Amino acid sequence: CPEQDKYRTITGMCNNRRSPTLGASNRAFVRWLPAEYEDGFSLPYGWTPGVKRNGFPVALARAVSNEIVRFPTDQLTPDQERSLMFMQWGQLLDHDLDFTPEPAARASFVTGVNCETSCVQQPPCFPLKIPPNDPRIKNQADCIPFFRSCPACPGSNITIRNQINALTSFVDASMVYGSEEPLARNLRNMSNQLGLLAVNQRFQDNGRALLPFDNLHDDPCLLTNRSARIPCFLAGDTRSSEMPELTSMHTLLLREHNRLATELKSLNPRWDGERLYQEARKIVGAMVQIITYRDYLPLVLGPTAMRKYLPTYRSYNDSVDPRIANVFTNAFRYGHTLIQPFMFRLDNRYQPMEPNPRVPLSRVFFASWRVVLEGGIDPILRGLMATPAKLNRQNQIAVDEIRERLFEQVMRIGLDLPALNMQRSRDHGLPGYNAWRRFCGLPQPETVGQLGTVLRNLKLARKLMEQYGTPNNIDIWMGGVSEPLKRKGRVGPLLACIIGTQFRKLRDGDRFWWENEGVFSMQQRQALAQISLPRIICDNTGITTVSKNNIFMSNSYPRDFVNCSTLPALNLASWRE
Amino acid sequence: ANFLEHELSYIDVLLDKNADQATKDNLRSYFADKGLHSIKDIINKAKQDGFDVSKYE
Ligand SMILES: [Ca+2]
Repeated sequence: CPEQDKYRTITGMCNNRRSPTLGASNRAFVRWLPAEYEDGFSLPYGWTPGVKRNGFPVALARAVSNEIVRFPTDQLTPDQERSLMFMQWGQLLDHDLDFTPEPAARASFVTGVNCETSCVQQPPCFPLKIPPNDPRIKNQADCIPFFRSCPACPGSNITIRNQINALTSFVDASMVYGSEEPLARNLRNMSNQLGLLAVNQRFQDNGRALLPFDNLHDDPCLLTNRSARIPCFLAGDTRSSEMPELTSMHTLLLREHNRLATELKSLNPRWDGERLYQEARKIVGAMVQIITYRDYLPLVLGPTAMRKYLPTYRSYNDSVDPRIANVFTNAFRYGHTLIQPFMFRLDNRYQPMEPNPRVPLSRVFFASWRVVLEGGIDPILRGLMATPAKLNRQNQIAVDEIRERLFEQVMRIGLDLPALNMQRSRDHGLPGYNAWRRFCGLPQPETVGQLGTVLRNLKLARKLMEQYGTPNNIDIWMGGVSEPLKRKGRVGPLLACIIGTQFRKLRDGDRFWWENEGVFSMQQRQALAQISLPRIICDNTGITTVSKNNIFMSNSYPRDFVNCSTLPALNLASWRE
Repeated sequence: ANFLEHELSYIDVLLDKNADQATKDNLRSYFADKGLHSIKDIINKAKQDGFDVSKYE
């Protein structure tokens, strides 16, 4: 692996020359704190009945969800200063960074149970048990299905279990391009020398490209509309079909790639396919870094944490670990608090669009067919710009479309995503709330009253102590989102630390960071500074009026919108050699 | 593992008499790296993985 490369590898190998696997795909997560398992090696807390964590029973994740996360959904508080696009960018970004493989249901044959149908707790299943008097699951012998995330060293319980990141930790648009060489080439247009990505061959979106179809053996998308038979989409990341809002952002960048490669071919006609692809991929990668660090993250962290954890960039530092920490996989799920119970779709004029302008999310999961057959991505993208995000509040944590009805259409029961989050941090052996507080330099409350003070909400503190017994046992997602939001951000101090720490490392430890010397020329970097998400939307959709910067704050039409005319296009002249 | 629907267009290109032989050869190298060596290996995989291949002899 060389020492004068100019483009990233697909897998992330050789970003850190001294240690070329750092940040590469299909490796274990770095641990920022040692794992915490029931048996010190692999069993998740909750696994063995009557086995307490730090002197207290383990709370059923679903009970914690029921008593703490549940709220009347029609009482949801719109967020006056964020758009839904602020939620959707966090989901899409997270799919640049981390994906944790779990085993297939068909590995159940002969051996363990099908975790999808049985409630039997044996490997690889860790089903969520149902509390008494559950509002929805009235049979206590039922369960919410759960597959344990795959072990990173399969074997003999001598080493502490850890989990695998199937993606490049780098902010490199792997969601678009693949973190593996065969996928990455499957995503490519290999029938010519234009450097494009493959596109669908049976359908287009008002003359514009759609993602190609993937071929899965148990395709969930086909089940959301039996007659339409629209399968899931093929992308850099396996989840691009989970929500048409997410599909829409994947499709946006797919077109931006091909539009870029088209310009770059007009500019430099002698460049071959490989070179066109790599150069567009390079630009698309910096766009994701720029949107992420310039526009999105300041509005997650708020100014104070933005300055503490993400100071002004100096240059590349090959001594920082760019890997994704295990805890971040769970902490970056703060965004489930921003999620609205409906997919909103709007027309030409940002007015409700028929057929269905307000579709419950539980009829939208894996509904690939709504992109192809119900108007393409323009109405979805307008909805994301001109609808408020949900506001996280301490008694309106998450909506029931994801807490009672997750993937209802493609599973034997609706799942509970918050409960899944807490079961997943247990699966991953993550330490509790106070241990992450300590790691972050933050007071650790021990009493209900002291928890009261940290949360500035005695009533939430009592509910948390009722479920968990001690703040030490609070699951990281639950305690993280229970904290009051920092000023002009959407997380408390704990998650601000974890999240901001992770992204500093991803920037400072990325040899191909767009501002580092040598990656781009001085002129290319002054061109890239112009780019914005609204402009990307202008270049690749039928949408002529878009959100004004900052798109993640803008959220009311027509107040916060402008014509596309207003916006400088990206100037690729600096690429003309 | 599975054959992808958009790879069916690649088959149309291998079977296009007037298609640049340099282009057919890049497509054959792509399919070779996937374990599909003859035209019939390519078709048969496409078919095995759920696609209609009537139209190809
Ligand atoms: Ca990545």
